Order: sequence, then structure tokens, then C-alpha cells
Amino acid sequence: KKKNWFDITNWLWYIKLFIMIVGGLVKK
Repeated sequence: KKKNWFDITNWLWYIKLFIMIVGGLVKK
């Protein structure tokens, strides 16, 4: 609709955060 590639970078960060959260919660 009104979105661009410049806003898709925010969605990429959402999955990137899961790697940080599990990367520290898998070893705990």
C-alpha cells in the first residue's frame, strides 16, 4: 500500500532480536 524498502528494515530487526534473546536464553 504505502510502504517501502526503507520500512522493511524495521521488520528485519524484529527477527534479529529473537537471535539475541535465544542466544542468551539457550545457554542459561
